[PDB]
Amino acid sequence: AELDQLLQGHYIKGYPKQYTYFLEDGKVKVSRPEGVKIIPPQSDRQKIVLQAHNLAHTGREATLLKIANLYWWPNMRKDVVKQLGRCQQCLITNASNKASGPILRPDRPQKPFDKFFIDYIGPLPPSQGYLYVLVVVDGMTGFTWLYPTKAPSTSATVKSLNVLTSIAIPKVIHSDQGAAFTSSTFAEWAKERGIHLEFSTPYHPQSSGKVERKNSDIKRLLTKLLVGRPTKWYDLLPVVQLALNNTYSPVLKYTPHQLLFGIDSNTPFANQDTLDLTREEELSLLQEIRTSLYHPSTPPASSRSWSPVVGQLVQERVARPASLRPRWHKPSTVLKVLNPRTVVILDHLGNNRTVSIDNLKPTSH
Amino acid sequence: AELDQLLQGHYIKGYPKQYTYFLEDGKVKVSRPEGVKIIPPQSDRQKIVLQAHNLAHTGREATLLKIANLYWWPNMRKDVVKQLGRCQQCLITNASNKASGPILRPDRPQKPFDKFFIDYIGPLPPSQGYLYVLVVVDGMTGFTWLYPTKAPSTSATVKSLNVLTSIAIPKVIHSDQGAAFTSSTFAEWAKERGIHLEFSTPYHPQSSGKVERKNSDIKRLLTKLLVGRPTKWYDLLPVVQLALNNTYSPVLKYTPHQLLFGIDSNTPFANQDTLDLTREEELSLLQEIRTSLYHPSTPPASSRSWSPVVGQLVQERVARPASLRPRWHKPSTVLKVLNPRTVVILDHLGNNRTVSIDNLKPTSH
Amino acid sequence: DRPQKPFDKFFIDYIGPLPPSQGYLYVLVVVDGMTGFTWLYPTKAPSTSATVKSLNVLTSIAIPKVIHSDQGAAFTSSTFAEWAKERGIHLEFSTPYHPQSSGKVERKNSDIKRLLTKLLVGRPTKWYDLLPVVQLALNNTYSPVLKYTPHQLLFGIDSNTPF
Amino acid sequence: DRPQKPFDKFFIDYIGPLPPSQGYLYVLVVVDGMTGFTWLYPTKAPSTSATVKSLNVLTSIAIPKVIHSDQGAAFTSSTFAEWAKERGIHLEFSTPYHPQSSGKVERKNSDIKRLLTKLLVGRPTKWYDLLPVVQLALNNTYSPVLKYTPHQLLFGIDSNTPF
DNA sequence: CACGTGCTAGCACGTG
DNA sequence: TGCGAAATTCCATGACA
DNA sequence: ATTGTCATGGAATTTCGCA
DNA sequence: CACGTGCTAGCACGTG
DNA sequence: TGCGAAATTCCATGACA
DNA sequence: ATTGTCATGGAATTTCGCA
Ligand SMILES: [Mg+2]
Ligand SMILES: [Mg+2]
Ligand SMILES: [Mg+2]
Ligand SMILES: [Mg+2]
Ligand SMILES: [Zn+2]
Ligand SMILES: [Zn+2]
Repeated sequence: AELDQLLQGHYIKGYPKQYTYFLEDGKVKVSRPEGVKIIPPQSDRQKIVLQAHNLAHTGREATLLKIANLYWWPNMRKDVVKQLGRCQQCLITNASNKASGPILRPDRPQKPFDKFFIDYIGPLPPSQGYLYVLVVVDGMTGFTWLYPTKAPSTSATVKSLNVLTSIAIPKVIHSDQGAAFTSSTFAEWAKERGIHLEFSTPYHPQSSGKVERKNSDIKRLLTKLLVGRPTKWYDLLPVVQLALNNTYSPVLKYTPHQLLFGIDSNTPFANQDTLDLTREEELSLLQEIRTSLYHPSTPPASSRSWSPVVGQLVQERVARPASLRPRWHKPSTVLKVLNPRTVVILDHLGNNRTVSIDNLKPTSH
Repeated sequence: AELDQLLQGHYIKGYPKQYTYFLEDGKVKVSRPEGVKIIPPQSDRQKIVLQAHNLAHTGREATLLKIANLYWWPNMRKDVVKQLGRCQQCLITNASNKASGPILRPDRPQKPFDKFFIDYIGPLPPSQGYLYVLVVVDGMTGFTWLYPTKAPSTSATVKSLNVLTSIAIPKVIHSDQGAAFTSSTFAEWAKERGIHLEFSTPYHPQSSGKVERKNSDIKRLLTKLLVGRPTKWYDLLPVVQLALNNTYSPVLKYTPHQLLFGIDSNTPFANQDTLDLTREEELSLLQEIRTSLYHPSTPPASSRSWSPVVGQLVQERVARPASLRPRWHKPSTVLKVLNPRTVVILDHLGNNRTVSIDNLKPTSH
Repeated sequence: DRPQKPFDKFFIDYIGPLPPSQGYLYVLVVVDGMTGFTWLYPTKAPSTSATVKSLNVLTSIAIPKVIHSDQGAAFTSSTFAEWAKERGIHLEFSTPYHPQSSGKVERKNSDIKRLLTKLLVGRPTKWYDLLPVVQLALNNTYSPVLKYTPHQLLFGIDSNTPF
Repeated sequence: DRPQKPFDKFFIDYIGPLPPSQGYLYVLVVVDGMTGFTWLYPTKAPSTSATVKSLNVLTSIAIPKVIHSDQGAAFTSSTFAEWAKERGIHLEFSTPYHPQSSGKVERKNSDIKRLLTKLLVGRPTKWYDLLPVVQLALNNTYSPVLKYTPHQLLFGIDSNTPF
């Protein structure tokens, strides 16, 4: 009873005066629309709000309502949110109700061999002793090379890519942080040929979207071609590769082969418009196609999204949570905002993690 | 060369006259904006469209474009879609681009014990030798009973529910087609007490939404309470049950306990508004609450959804497809339309399946 | 003062020993003072130990303000006193030898005793399994004084198994 | 008639035997007639058998209209005739003993032969591993007659490894 | 050898 | 031109994960 | 230190054949 | 014992 | 009434699965 | 023969204390 001046008819900021505050049982009470409620001294409030919340680690409203049953004081929700921001278990176990910011649509690599995207499809049902496919997709064209491997290992990746680079050498190769790609042996191999390695953020396959999306197309065709037949895919990759490389993208009106070369080879339903032009007049037209390719814009932001700001408190989706374990790490801080969707955080362990915002939620309160 | 009258300047319906149709190589050709194209006799067309499509089992446009390179004829896409509707592999492997119709929001069970929803949470990390939780949620109130079991078996379900029915007996018990629930032994048990068994459609946990959603709430609290402690959940179910049953639903402004009884028991932050009323005046107010509970309406349909119509061709999502195997069954027919979201189909094996439309796609063409 | 309500007082006592029904010798009678609602828990002894096992289940559903009982061992122990206080349940005791409740509870406790004894000699040493029915029966019985059933009074709605 | 283009004609021949480079005795030279672009496949024999292994890889990338070759065993066999026809590749043969190509191909086939022989005695019995470089080198070489590189002509863009 | 990162398996129940 | 049919383009949905 | 994608097929819409 | 239905595990790589 | 602050309600997002 | 759900916390909005 520190602010008890109310009992003697004094005014205290925040406390409505049209109500009457009396004393019974040894408690300061209030006559209210809801009923008669109890007003605890400021000191006892933190404790009460805690007790109520801890009953079921309830969010804002559910916590307030519990307290409403016995008590009233000014701005209870302000005292309530204070606690919710302080409950370690709620902060690290609750879901977020804020969507990621709208997706970036990176510029299509300018020329063939500006960027490779690589990934492994597998494991698959054994064929000729093989279990995986290394899928190399060129970013500009979409052209795709498929290599069967017995394992998703640096060993095999190097083995495959040496064959591929006989043709040409890429500026950049993008990949997910799959062991075989984040090896030192591979960084070596890349360095020796002067290729920059660029890696997707972890647990975020959208980044390698190009390959992943090409994977679908590879699986879809494989499947169709293996209907009602044992799944022996090895002998088919060669066919799927040629097929898919020579298949028109409706929005672009072009085939990866075309975008790579400007003319069809001796594949069936071969195009032959540029048949009367010289190779020189043909190769120029290509440059013109490659520049005026359709490109999507970023879709409109969700009504209830968020974008990361430096110094913001932000938590990382736990990689692979055990059963009955919390799905979010202890709160961290935004250091760099590499773009509206990528972030460098102070990792909980505690390093610099470059993470996608998809694996982030803004910390509440 | 059946419709070759064009070569002699005759008109044939569908063939533009402003163009000139000549003969070279032994083929009927046409001078076109695109270039010079070849017009095959009607008989050769089915074959060509097939050959092109089969290259990569391409959809409409991608197939057309391939053919465009060499040929032109009237309404090629009409001949193209004809084939796509006839390619078994494409029909059963391709994804759909049509969303389900908007969800139904079933009426909340009128009274307590009109409906039970049941499900098993688990397996969990062993506690006192227990591995599963049987979760019984009453549809009207949300009141929930939790039973620890060593297995998700009829045996254990019966064992648990006998204890539960000591209190009261439900009209209906809803569940998923989990073995323990679709047993004969359980149908027996249910029959003996005059409870109707109602089952969710297969591979569709939304149907048991009430339980499933309560599961989340159960796991979330369990987790919070087990932070930084070994996962021994057994001794906690009792606490989680009381906690959760006594926790306000913000939209309803009521706790499952309240909705069940009308007054709080001796739990902390006990409500006491209806303290001055008689039990009779208290129990009437309850009836009034139970009728005027907030209820959501069905959300607006997606721009590109569909609703099932009797006699429609429709395919069922393959339960658990092996790797590189098609994700859809051979096309079937709608028999009954139980509601805008539930369907009885002629099962591919071939029975009457009551399936959710979520596990259905409308057959293309 | 303020009208009788559910969970205001739970009346408990033990009944037994009985014929060893699948290993269970006793029964813990719990009766809500105002609805007359009855819970029946078969136990192996009139011990604090098993009074707790059973009343844990019950208090995981709803929790009385007060427990009223006789001065039987199981009820006057420390453990049970400590168990009651952990949950803020006040313990009230009838003076020894002169037992007391309200009108309603006394009658219900009679019914249970007889309804138990009848479906004990008619259906002999197999009473365990039948307890759930006795319970439904009891709770679906019509109250002479009040125009309603214990089920009706507690849940506020017609039972789906009337008796 | 209609201007020379890529994939219009692929010129093939074998080169060997050479020192056993990690088990590989021969090399299949494939050269695009118009870009001069060159593919190099190490083989263990100038057999139809391995001409197929290698040209399968290549024809999984792009497919020539015509293959031009000498009347070597590997090229005049049935199997190879049947392999060519399966894919609609026309086989064209130089008259025996009097070899022929175009100007461009003849020169490129010379370069390969010498560029191969030099980085054969300078870097001795370990040529296998170096084939990928020879290939890049060859394809990044400047054409005297045409103002462009084989890479440039084929892909239509500056190579990221100029030579 | 546990750890981080990429992937797809697997086991339990009741029933024929 | 203007009108009806045909062609072409729009696009949200889903699967890679 | 990095970032989603594109085949697909009904529906919307623009182009075309012919006056 | 394979099958349908409900659930969550698991193994492979390179690196410390 | 009218205005500023406080309270209460709106709701889309995600997790059960 | 059956059918999604609701806790959640910033943002939108309605109610309240006081003139
Ligand atoms: Mg992948
Ligand atoms: Mg479940
Ligand atoms: Mg006694
Ligand atoms: Mg030779
Ligand atoms: Zn909390
Ligand atoms: Zn097809």
